[PDB]
Amino acid sequence: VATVTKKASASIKIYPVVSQIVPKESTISMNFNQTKNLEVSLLPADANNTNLIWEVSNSSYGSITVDPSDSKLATLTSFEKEGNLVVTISTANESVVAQIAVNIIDGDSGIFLSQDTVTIRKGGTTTLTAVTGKTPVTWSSNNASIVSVTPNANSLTAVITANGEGNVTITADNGTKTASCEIVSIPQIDSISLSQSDVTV
Amino acid sequence: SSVTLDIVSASLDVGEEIVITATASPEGEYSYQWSVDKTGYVSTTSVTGKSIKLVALRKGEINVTCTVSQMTQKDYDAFDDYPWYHAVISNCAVATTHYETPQVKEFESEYFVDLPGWGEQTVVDNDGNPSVKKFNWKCERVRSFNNRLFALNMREANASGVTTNYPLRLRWSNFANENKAPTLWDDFAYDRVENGYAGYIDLADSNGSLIDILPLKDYLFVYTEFETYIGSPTNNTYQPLMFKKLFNDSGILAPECVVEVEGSHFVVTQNDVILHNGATKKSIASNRVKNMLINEVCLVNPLATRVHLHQDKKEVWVLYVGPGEPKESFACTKAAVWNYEFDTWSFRTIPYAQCIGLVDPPVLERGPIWSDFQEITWDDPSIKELVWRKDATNFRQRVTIVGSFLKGFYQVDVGALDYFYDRLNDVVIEKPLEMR
Amino acid sequence: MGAGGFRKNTGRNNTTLPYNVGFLNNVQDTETYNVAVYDELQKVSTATNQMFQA
Amino acid sequence: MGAGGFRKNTGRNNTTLPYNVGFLNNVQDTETYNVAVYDELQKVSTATNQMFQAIDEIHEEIDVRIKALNAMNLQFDELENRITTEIETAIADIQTQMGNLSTEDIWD
Amino acid sequence: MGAGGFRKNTGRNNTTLPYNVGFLNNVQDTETYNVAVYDELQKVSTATNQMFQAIDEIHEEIDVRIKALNAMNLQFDELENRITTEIETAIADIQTQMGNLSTEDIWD
Repeated sequence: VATVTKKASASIKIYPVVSQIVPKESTISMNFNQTKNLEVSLLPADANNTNLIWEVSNSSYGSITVDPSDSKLATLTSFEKEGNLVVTISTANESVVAQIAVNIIDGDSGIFLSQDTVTIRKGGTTTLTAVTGKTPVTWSSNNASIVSVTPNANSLTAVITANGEGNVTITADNGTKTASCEIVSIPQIDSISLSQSDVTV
Repeated sequence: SSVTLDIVSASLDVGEEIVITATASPEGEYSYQWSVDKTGYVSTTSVTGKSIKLVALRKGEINVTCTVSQMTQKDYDAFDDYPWYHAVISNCAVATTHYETPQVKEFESEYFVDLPGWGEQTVVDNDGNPSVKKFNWKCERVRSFNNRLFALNMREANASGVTTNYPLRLRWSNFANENKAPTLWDDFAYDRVENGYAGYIDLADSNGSLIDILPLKDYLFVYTEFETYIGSPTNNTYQPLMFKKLFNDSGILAPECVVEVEGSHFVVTQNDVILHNGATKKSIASNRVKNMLINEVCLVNPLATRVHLHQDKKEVWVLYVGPGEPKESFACTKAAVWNYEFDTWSFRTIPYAQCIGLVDPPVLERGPIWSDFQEITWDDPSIKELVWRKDATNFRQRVTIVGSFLKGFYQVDVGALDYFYDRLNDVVIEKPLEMR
Repeated sequence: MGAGGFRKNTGRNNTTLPYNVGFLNNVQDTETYNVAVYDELQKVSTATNQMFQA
Repeated sequence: MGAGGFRKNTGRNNTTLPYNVGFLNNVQDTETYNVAVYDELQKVSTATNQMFQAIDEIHEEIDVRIKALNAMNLQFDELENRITTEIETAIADIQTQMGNLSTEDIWD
Repeated sequence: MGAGGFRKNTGRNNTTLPYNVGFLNNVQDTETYNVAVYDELQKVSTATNQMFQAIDEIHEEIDVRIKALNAMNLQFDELENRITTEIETAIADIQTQMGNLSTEDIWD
């Protein structure tokens, strides 16, 4: 039995930790030319509490590839090499990591393409994806009776069919600038094994 | 005296940790309980330690508090004419006796405490302002059913201390949760604006006193020395248990004269012994032992009568005070035994039982190891009664034990001896067990 | 023009009486077993018809 | 957002047939008795399943009537707000404006 | 007077388990048959008591929706009053006053 009791008490304030629920962007995707220096914008959900860090895949695509943030927003810069890269917005230590995709499009009206070279087994199929300054992107294949190429509705994406076996090459973009992609068609069987060599009957 | 906290205020982000600690005024040794004024929001560790860890889980504001207590020993008054009744729930063990609050030992605790939320009632004002009040409630008996706890024969006090015995009252609790006993008993929950909010019926039968309760197959049977009720649980609706009558003449003799043998109830039902399936009953003694029990039981002290389920040998036995004994003794000298595998009666001596039960035995008997007697000698340090292999009644090798009037414990089905008593000398006697 | 009135009277007067099975397992005679099942099915019929009315 | 017509198809087409026990007592053969109780329990199963179906159809119709009751009351209050702003503005602004703006450019 | 949200708390957690008769016809032993019919009637008893609990839960929810209904209609009529009074008053009063005042002040 408690003969004497005495109490003590303390308030706690529990702040919501938003940005543990995802941040979201005005600037979801941004295509830009070789050395443009574009601003980039994002917010946490609910506008509540925490800060963020801005980070980038291959920090060799600009002179100092991403500038450090002001507050929630940041700003981007670029240098002379080409392709896609991604800027991730990671909350201060915890595990929320939004992503912005940006294309450094090699020039002002140039092109790049997803794969360099493809290996396909005969009768198989795969896709190639361009990025361009203008929407019409024609596709053409040498040896169409060995590898067919068929554009999708957006024109920037196409489907490749390995109708025959051998080394082949694809070009894309009639749009003032024509790219490249190598393609090897490979046999459906490369070797075989047997159970015996020195039999006797 | 005065108590302190390490802290008085804090800011957490959700998922962050913190630790606060309390210290008493004087450098003494005390007992602690940590509390929080809203449910949810935080995770905690061992709310009986002087230093508590917290984990923010939800947006908000809250008070965390500590109670510090100068606990002391105070003896019970659970007399031999008013024993303990000992129910079970979620691995918490209940105490329960007359004059005392029922009390429970939690699974996550090493001491007993009064049943949490027992004695609570809730008021609401006109225009809806609620408040909770604890009144003194005292019981007779407490049991388990449908994940709830149940209580009988209430002395149920109210504001201005005129406590009223409600001999036909029966109360029930919430449902359980993780490693915990039930948390509330107020019929007036949901006015404060989990499942199974409480209730009470206040029955309609004969003289009350409302001797016992026992389940059967989801069906409660409640007994009143004459007449009995079934309780059926509904799912959850206007009426969480519906109680229907069953018998107009059957009704249990004394507080633990009912047990569940085989899909049925064995009862000493005032006149005789019965076995009822629910819906219908039979007399197990009609014209074979009836006029022999009523007699031997009538002679000294019938309300000392008990039953126990010796499953291990398919016997149910009714224990009673012998024909020649002090009129205020409750030590059961004798037992009448029914083998329910063949419907056959016998009688036996038992060693002055206050109480009986199944249990695990000591280690020296619990299938030991030559590698345990490193302190023992073949020369019997007064320990002698060890047969290399003692015949078994059970595969878990368990044991039926009697708590005895003779200052101790006894095993009640073991190799042949008997322990008679001698008032002329105030000494115990051991003699060879005699069958006749 | 008015949400006119509780019909204060749609089923709360039918005490639907909770069906509970009487003990059948002790009825060793087929003819008495047959009656006890029929009486149980009669309580079912009663509660079924009260529920349909409600 | 009108109340929904009756789903004239929640249970009022389910002929909840009043369960009535067939004559069990004349079935002297245990096998035929066992069939007759199975057939009565089958009519019970039928009526119990028809009542559960009618209770689910009633719970669905109540779930429909409570969807019908809540957001239309919200429309009432929001149209009520449109009312408030619009016409309170009218009364006050109106009278004040005309009289005052007339004293207008014409008094001096 | 908000249409108090669904008491989500009346019957939708009672799984009204469809009573299905177990195979009694293969039970050649009267004792096993008698157990199987008792077990069948036990499922009926269970189902009957579930359907009742749902019917009472339905009556309470109906009683809540009739209390909610007085409100929405009576409030419809209150806002009807608002409409008529405010609108008519403002429009008529002002047109008259404004026109008269300005017109007279100017032509004499």
